[PDB]
Amino acid sequence: FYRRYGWRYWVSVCG
Amino acid sequence: GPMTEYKLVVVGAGGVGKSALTIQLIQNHFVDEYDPTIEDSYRKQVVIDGETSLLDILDTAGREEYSAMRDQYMRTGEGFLLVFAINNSKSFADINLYREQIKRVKDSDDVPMVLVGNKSDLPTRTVDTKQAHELAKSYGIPFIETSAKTRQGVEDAFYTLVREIRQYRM
Ligand SMILES: Nc1nc2c(ncn2[C@@H]2O[C@H](COP(=O)(O)OP(=O)(O)OP(=O)(O)O)[C@@H](O)[C@H]2O)c(=O)[nH]1
Ligand SMILES: [Mg+2]
Repeated sequence: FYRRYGWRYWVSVCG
Repeated sequence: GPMTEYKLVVVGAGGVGKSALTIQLIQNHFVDEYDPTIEDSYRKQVVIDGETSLLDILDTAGREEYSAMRDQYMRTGEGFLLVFAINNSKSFADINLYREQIKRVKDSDDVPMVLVGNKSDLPTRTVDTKQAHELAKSYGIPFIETSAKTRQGVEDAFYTLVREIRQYRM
C-alpha cells in the first residue's frame, strides 16, 4: 500500500 | 514471534534515487521520471530470514526547502537507509550530515543505519567504492551498492536494515 503526501487514503501498489 | 512493524526511513539528497529504490522493492518497477517527493508512505508485508515482517517505509524529501520536516521523521523513525548517488559527490557529503542529524535528534551513537550507494548501473562514478566503504567502516554500519534501475542490491539494502533493527531491539 501507498499514501502520497496530502492523500486521505491508502491505495494498492502490490497487486 | 509475531509479525512486527519495522519503521524504515529513506533519507538522502534530492534525486539520488530514494523513491526509485523503494518502488523497486515494493512492486519491481523502475521509475524513469523524476517526481520530487515531499513525504510518501509505503506499507508491505514481506518474509525476511523466514520471519513475517511488516515494512512501514517513509520515503522523504531530499529538496532542502523541506528540511524542517526532518526532526519529526527522525524521532519516529526506527531504522535509516542513508542513500547517496555514486555519480554525485555532493550527495555523499550530504549523507554524512543526515547521519549526524539522526544521531543528534535520537540521542544515540548506534541508531540502526545502512549506507546505500545508488545508481551502480551507470558507466562512470565520482564517489569510489573505497571512499564509501571507508566512511561506513568508521561508523560500524553496513554499506551496500545498489541500482534501482537493475534491482541490484535493492532487497539486500532494505533487509540488512531490518536485521540491524532486530539486533538494536535487543
Ligand atoms: N541510472 C539510474 N537512474 C536512477 C536510479 N535511481 C534513480 N534514478 C533516477 O534518478 C531520478 C531521481 O530518482 P528519485 O528516486 O525520484 O530520487 P529521490 O532521491 O527520491 O528524489 P527526491 O524525492 O527529490 O528527494 C529519476 O529520474 C530516476 O529514474 C538508478 O539506480 N540508476
Ligand atoms: Mg523521491
